[PDB]
Amino acid sequence: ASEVRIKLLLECTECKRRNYATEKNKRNTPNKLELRKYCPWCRKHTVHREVKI
Amino acid sequence: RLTAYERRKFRVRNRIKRTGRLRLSVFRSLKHIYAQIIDDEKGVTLVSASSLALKLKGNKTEVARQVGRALAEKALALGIKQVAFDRGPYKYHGRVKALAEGAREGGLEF
Amino acid sequence: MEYRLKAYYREGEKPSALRRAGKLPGVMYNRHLNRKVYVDLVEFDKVFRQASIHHVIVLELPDGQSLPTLVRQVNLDKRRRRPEHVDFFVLSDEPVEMYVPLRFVGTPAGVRAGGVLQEIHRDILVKVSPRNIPEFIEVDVSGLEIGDSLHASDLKLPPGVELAVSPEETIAAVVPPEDVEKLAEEAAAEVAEPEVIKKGKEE
Amino acid sequence: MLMPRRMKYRKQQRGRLKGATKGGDYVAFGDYGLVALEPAWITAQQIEAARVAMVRHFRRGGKIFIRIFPDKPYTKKPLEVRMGKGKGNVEGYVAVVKPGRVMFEVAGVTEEQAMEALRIAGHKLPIKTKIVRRDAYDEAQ
Amino acid sequence: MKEGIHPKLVPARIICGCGNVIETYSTKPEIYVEVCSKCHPFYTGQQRFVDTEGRVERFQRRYGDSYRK
Amino acid sequence: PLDVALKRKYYEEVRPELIRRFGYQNVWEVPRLEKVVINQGLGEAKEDARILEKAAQELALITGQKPAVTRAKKSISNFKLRKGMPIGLRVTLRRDRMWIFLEKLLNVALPRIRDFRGLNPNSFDGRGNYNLGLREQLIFPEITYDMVDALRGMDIAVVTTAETDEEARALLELLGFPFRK
Amino acid sequence: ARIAGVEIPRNKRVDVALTYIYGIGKARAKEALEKTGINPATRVKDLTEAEVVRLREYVENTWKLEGELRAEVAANIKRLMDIGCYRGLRHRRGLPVRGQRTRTNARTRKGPRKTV
RNA sequence: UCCCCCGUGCCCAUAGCGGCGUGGAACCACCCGUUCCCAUUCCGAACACGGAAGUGAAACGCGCCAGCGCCGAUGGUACUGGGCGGGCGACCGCCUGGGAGAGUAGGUCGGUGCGGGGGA
RNA sequence: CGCCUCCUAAAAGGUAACGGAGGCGCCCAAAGGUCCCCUCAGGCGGGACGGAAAUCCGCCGGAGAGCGCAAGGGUAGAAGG
RNA sequence: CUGACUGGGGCCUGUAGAGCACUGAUAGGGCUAGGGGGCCCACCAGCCUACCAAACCCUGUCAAACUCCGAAGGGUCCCAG
Ligand SMILES: NC(=[NH2+])NCCC[C@H](N)C(=O)O
Ligand SMILES: [Mg+2]
Ligand SMILES: [Mg+2]
Ligand SMILES: [Mg+2]
Ligand SMILES: [Mg+2]
Ligand SMILES: [Mg+2]
Ligand SMILES: [Mg+2]
Ligand SMILES: [Mg+2]
Ligand SMILES: [Mg+2]
Ligand SMILES: [Mg+2]
Ligand SMILES: [Mg+2]
Ligand SMILES: [Mg+2]
Ligand SMILES: [Mg+2]
Ligand SMILES: [Mg+2]
Ligand SMILES: [Mg+2]
Ligand SMILES: [Mg+2]
Ligand SMILES: [Mg+2]
Ligand SMILES: [Mg+2]
Ligand SMILES: [Mg+2]
Ligand SMILES: [Mg+2]
Ligand SMILES: [Mg+2]
Ligand SMILES: [Mg+2]
Ligand SMILES: [Mg+2]
Ligand SMILES: [Mg+2]
Ligand SMILES: [Mg+2]
Ligand SMILES: [Mg+2]
Ligand SMILES: [Mg+2]
Ligand SMILES: [Mg+2]
Ligand SMILES: [Mg+2]
Ligand SMILES: [Mg+2]
Ligand SMILES: [Mg+2]
Ligand SMILES: [Mg+2]
Ligand SMILES: [Mg+2]
Ligand SMILES: [Mg+2]
Ligand SMILES: [Mg+2]
Ligand SMILES: [Mg+2]
Ligand SMILES: [Mg+2]
Ligand SMILES: [Mg+2]
Ligand SMILES: [Mg+2]
Ligand SMILES: [Mg+2]
Ligand SMILES: [Mg+2]
Ligand SMILES: [Mg+2]
Ligand SMILES: [Mg+2]
Ligand SMILES: [Mg+2]
Ligand SMILES: [Mg+2]
Ligand SMILES: [Mg+2]
Ligand SMILES: [Mg+2]
Ligand SMILES: [Mg+2]
Ligand SMILES: [Mg+2]
Ligand SMILES: [Mg+2]
Ligand SMILES: [Mg+2]
Ligand SMILES: [Mg+2]
Ligand SMILES: [Mg+2]
Ligand SMILES: [Mg+2]
Ligand SMILES: [Mg+2]
Ligand SMILES: [Mg+2]
Ligand SMILES: [Mg+2]
Ligand SMILES: [Mg+2]
Ligand SMILES: [Mg+2]
Ligand SMILES: [Mg+2]
Ligand SMILES: [Mg+2]
Ligand SMILES: [Mg+2]
Ligand SMILES: [Mg+2]
Ligand SMILES: [Mg+2]
Ligand SMILES: [Mg+2]
Ligand SMILES: [Mg+2]
Ligand SMILES: [Mg+2]
Ligand SMILES: [Mg+2]
Ligand SMILES: [Mg+2]
Ligand SMILES: [Mg+2]
Ligand SMILES: [Mg+2]
Ligand SMILES: [Mg+2]
Ligand SMILES: [Mg+2]
Ligand SMILES: [Mg+2]
Ligand SMILES: [Mg+2]
Ligand SMILES: [Mg+2]
Ligand SMILES: [Mg+2]
Ligand SMILES: [Zn+2]
Ligand SMILES: [Zn+2]
Repeated sequence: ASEVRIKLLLECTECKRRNYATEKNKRNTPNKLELRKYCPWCRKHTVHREVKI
Repeated sequence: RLTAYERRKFRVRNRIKRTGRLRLSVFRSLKHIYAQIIDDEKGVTLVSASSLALKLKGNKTEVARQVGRALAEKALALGIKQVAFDRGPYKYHGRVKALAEGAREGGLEF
Repeated sequence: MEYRLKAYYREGEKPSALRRAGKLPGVMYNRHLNRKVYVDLVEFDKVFRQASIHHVIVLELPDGQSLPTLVRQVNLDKRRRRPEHVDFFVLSDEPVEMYVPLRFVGTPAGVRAGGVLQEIHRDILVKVSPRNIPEFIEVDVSGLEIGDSLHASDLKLPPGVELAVSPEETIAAVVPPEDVEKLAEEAAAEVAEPEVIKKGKEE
Repeated sequence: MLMPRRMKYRKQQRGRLKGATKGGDYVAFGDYGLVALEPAWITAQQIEAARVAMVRHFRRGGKIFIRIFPDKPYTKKPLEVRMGKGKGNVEGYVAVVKPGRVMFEVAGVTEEQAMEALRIAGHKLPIKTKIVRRDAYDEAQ
Repeated sequence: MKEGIHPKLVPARIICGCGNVIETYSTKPEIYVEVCSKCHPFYTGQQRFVDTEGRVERFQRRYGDSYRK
Repeated sequence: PLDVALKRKYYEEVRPELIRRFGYQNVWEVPRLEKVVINQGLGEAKEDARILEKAAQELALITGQKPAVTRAKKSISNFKLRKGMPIGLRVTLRRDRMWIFLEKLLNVALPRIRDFRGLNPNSFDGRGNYNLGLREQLIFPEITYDMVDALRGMDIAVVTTAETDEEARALLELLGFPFRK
Repeated sequence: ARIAGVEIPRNKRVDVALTYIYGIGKARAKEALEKTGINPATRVKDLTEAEVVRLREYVENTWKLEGELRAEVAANIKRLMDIGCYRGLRHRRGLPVRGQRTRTNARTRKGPRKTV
């Protein structure tokens, strides 16, 4: 992790709870990450969006 | 020095053997298609079938399909049910795929 | 010439025992036989300096046999510079690979110019029937200078004896002599200090 | 004078001097050799001294063969320092030499010339030596 | 063959200046040229276009022989 | 397959003279054409106008075959070269298209070459394959002076089943390859 | 690249575009068009394809041109340089060959002024 | 059970490189085509399909050659567990048990399991 | 001054010195999962611009290439493309 | 009754020694690019070298951080004292 390589949270797009924490290079991947992850509250897979940490 | 044929044969067949299941190996010539089920631990063939054996007709795809059911027919009579399909150096397609679909029609579980 | 040597059989004697009885431990073999032998060290030496690995020694074995052998291997005591074991290769009627001496004929001109005949090979390894060992193989070195050379290709071989080393293998050469008038240049010779080989992100 | 053109490492550990020579124990090139009778680190300066003495006796003629190379870096701390604070500076190179080695051979010269040059060479060396003649045992090697 | 990437080859009429018609295949159904194998000097043996010369130098001068002897 | 004068000329006139000239005892021993390879070693459209598609569209007309990209295996300081950069084109002509291309090459293309002296007879692989160069692309009938902009040539490989130069020279010369000497 | 090894410009008259071929000047322009009866003033564009091949054939077969002209004229210069004659000595240095003075000028054969 | 071919394994170059010779009934290749399923950063080369005129040329298989490559004793030595001596030392010896590597003789142009096709 | 690699280290593991040598304080949205296909470096010969080295063709070439970065281990019957 | 130690048996190891197949070192010789020097040339090529010498090979060697090899021992498990 550095200034360019940030830590970030993944928020379930449906119920809105952050379920995952990961990292990206916001110069290499300047867009908000969108990732299908398992959400344990919805208890199904859902698109997760990068949300500020 | 190995070929792309030999590396392929080795690669798919190494992964099959890792699973440890009996392998439905298929050989395919310009004319015929041959299939035997092999216990790799005893290094012994269990049951065989070929277009050259049953002296099957013409269209290689339907011929391969029938050697599949034939391989199945004798297979299940020997207690064989589950197996792993060894396409070796062949892409799962046409003739080799027809033999598979026919072998499954017989009741070979794979 | 053809040399002789009393030889004796051994079984369980220790080599060190044999070597303090003045006896040289040995072995005899070919594709048919293999026997542990010894040969009285003083008698062997007097034979080996005359009959290196080129000429035949016949071993008078104590069982009444007399077998024609070439010395195939002499193990020396690296510490004391003394023979410590001999391989006797028992010949049969079939061909064999062996070393045959090179007898350098003539006086090189580059040697008359001050040079030095560097005799890289004093024998050559050559396949030949045993009924047919040449005493040597003459070599004309008279027309060599500094720095000319000969090879096994230039070896003119007698009958029934074929080269068994690559004819591209140099055998003689004539180099310049040692000369004091080079010392001052070699003494006043700055040397760049050694270089370590770069490790890591430097290479 | 003799020393590696280059090396993978600058500083070798000291090692031992036990045993007879590994190899180099037979006259392999010339007509007479100078054989080492006891172990030592032979420095480059020693080797060069022994060479120069042999060419200087030969005046002009003959060929000297040097069959030892000083590749071991020899290190020494600067004077009047304490122990510690790292390994000393490489100050020379030596050739490990063990009983049996043939350090030098000669060719192209009378027997008296080789016996004498090789004797003078021995005096320059930090050890005992013998003078050997190329033998049939040497040829059989 | 893959489709959509390859220009169709069709029967083609090449025409050179020497009235040669080539019954070949191409992407242009009818092309002209100014030369062809049926007329090129290297091909047509040695139709040495102009200078079938002899040089004619450096002895063919011969203007003349009238100097005395 | 198509009826092509060259292909027909191989079997009728070139095949039996080869058998004659060498005495083969199998029909497959006689030299055959296997492939022709074309390669514009561009190296100019690296970081310059990478729309070398102009030449891709050029070769596609010459061969009737869409060439494929060639990219650099390593970066090179002095060539302004970075690993992976596009630096040319290659197209593998076989069978009917190989014959049709060689046909126009030996008929139309080679003669249009500036001051044509004939092909370099010492350019045979050593293995019985042949390679020649070109300095232009107007050499072909399908490239008209109007539609062209810059001057690009190509490298040509004509691969043969013949094991030797001597056999391969016979095949190509019999087919109509004009050799200077 | 039609005639004759070159591609003569359109938009211009033939006689004048024929000069744009190594080996043809105004003279050989009005000695070609007259021999094959094509009006000199005719624009290269408006050339009949039969007119063209008649224009090609005459100039390509009567006069040494383009490559082959450059070929010999080098050998002419090559041979003077080799027989060791005074015209060749001026070629082997790049010096003016036709008597001109060299104290000053002679910048055409010398090129721009090499300072000192 | 005996030979030949086709599969598929085991040992892991004594199995390889090279040279030569041989095989097409069968089988296997190449082959013949690219309609069709499928395929080419281009290419029916490969992959794939439908075929059956030809050829064992390539590949494959089988023999044969020791130039290379690989394997390699016996004997002797180094070294050494344990036991003892000697030298100011650098170091050197002896007993008992173990015992290389290099090299030498020499070996090798594979051996074998299982199923399938053919041959007596 | 913490961490990684090699050696020292006495053929299990571990083992010290202000002993011999290098690295880390990152990075990758693919440089990650899986399926499918592919096989290097290098050397010889051949080919416009084109060279020691760009791209192309042939032959040889068990891994000396590659695996983001030190070093070691591992590795093409892939961990490489 | 499992212990130290000991018997037999299996597996793990990379030291001692040795080696040069790798990474490096290395003296000489052979061979043979590139250079230096000398005849000849500037007209672009040649010819000669007791000069320095890449790569290849040969003879002969070196290495804690080299290993195609490789012990004695050591470790550990089972059975037995
Ligand atoms: N048998 C033995 N374990 N010997 C080991 C070496 C013994 C003694 N140091 C010697 O050099 O002889
Ligand atoms: Mg196929
Ligand atoms: Mg004695
Ligand atoms: Mg110390
Ligand atoms: Mg000292
Ligand atoms: Mg010290
Ligand atoms: Mg210190
Ligand atoms: Mg110190
Ligand atoms: Mg010193
Ligand atoms: Mg020594
Ligand atoms: Mg002394
Ligand atoms: Mg045919
Ligand atoms: Mg050639
Ligand atoms: Mg060929
Ligand atoms: Mg054109
Ligand atoms: Mg002009
Ligand atoms: Mg088989
Ligand atoms: Mg064969
Ligand atoms: Mg045959
Ligand atoms: Mg057949
Ligand atoms: Mg037949
Ligand atoms: Mg179609
Ligand atoms: Mg259809
Ligand atoms: Mg399709
Ligand atoms: Mg096809
Ligand atoms: Mg057919
Ligand atoms: Mg064949
Ligand atoms: Mg195959
Ligand atoms: Mg072994
Ligand atoms: Mg051995
Ligand atoms: Mg032994
Ligand atoms: Mg002890
Ligand atoms: Mg001892
Ligand atoms: Mg002992
Ligand atoms: Mg013992
Ligand atoms: Mg050992
Ligand atoms: Mg051994
Ligand atoms: Mg030796
Ligand atoms: Mg045999
Ligand atoms: Mg073999
Ligand atoms: Mg073979
Ligand atoms: Mg088998
Ligand atoms: Mg088995
Ligand atoms: Mg069987
Ligand atoms: Mg620290
Ligand atoms: Mg350790
Ligand atoms: Mg440790
Ligand atoms: Mg340890
Ligand atoms: Mg230990
Ligand atoms: Mg532990
Ligand atoms: Mg400190
Ligand atoms: Mg640091
Ligand atoms: Mg991707
Ligand atoms: Mg990966
Ligand atoms: Mg390559
Ligand atoms: Mg090249
Ligand atoms: Mg090139
Ligand atoms: Mg060029
Ligand atoms: Mg690597
Ligand atoms: Mg780094
Ligand atoms: Mg008990
Ligand atoms: Mg216990
Ligand atoms: Mg216990
Ligand atoms: Mg025990
Ligand atoms: Mg070691
Ligand atoms: Mg050691
Ligand atoms: Mg080495
Ligand atoms: Mg060796
Ligand atoms: Mg050591
Ligand atoms: Mg060593
Ligand atoms: Mg170590
Ligand atoms: Mg071994
Ligand atoms: Mg053990
Ligand atoms: Mg134990
Ligand atoms: Mg213990
Ligand atoms: Mg044990
Ligand atoms: Mg007990
Ligand atoms: Zn949710
Ligand atoms: Zn024409």
